[PDB]
Amino acid sequence: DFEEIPGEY
Amino acid sequence: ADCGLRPLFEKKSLEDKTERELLESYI
Amino acid sequence: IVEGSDAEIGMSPWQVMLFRKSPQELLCGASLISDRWVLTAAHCLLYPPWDKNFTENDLLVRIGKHSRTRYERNIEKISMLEKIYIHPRYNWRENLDRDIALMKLKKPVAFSDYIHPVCLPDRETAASLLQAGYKGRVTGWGNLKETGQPSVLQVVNLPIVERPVCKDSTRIRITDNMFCAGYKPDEGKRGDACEGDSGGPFVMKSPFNNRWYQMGIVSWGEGCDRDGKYGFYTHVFRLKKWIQKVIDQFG
Ligand SMILES: CCCNC(=O)[C@@H]1CCCN1C(=O)[C@H](N)C(c1ccccc1)c1ccccc1
Ligand code: NA
Repeated sequence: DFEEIPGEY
Repeated sequence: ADCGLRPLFEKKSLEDKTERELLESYI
Repeated sequence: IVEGSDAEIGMSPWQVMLFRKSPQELLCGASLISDRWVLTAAHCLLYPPWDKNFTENDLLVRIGKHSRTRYERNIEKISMLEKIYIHPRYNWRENLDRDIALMKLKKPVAFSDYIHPVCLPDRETAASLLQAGYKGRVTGWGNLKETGQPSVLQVVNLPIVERPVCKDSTRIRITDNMFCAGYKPDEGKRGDACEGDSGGPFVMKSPFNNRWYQMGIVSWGEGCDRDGKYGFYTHVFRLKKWIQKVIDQFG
């Protein structure tokens, strides 16, 4: 259920 | 250094809702 | 955390989430001890009985968080791992003795209202505060119950337990590198760490200098919040020589 984190990471 | 001092509490002299319970236990 | 409460904003600014890249999931808690070093439990990174052996590239650290699952834009900072250091005498075979690990970050994290390091105890700090009946505070995003998940960081205050009582509650061999905390059945109050809280800090606020010290790391338990059982914590001060050695060598 985790919201996606920026691709930069 | 400034370790262990919270910007939103110690640094402003605000207490969180339960830290007093800790202090009261330090008898 | 079982039988805790929602943390206030900025209440635990040293709290760190260890996040697995794929699958995207909570791995463990951890704590910020400087702008480039994070402390956690060794068993969060290495535990052969469960086929756990993470490398640097498998994980991210997320600092300044409150919500468990949300990406907290403009608040949290996500950092990459440069190197992991597990205590060389970590005993994963038997009892989780020396359950401690350091993680060096690729770049320093900038401190903010939500991100700030906790202090590590010295001998005097340890002697004065690590006493039966004295309460500390444990935080994490782990299960709310043994057998679900919180929306936000959870907190609970728990008293340190007399060593004979800890030993009599368990069949595990206890060492001097461990202490236990929690309420007794007769005390009425409850609370414990649970799955996913591992590696998180047990902190105390010194009444001498009013600073928060990390006295313990969430290490092990038998169930969660079971009557007659206690949570066990890595004794941070007992392992500070190793901590300092690693930071002195590699910082
Ligand atoms: C919130 C704490 C979570 N931390 C964990 O889940 C750890 C990880 C490894 C298992 N673990 C336990 O806490 C066990 N549950 C513990 C146990 C197992 C059986 C009977 C009594 C204690 C144990 C203690 C020492 C060595 C092995 C296992
Ligand atoms: Na208990």
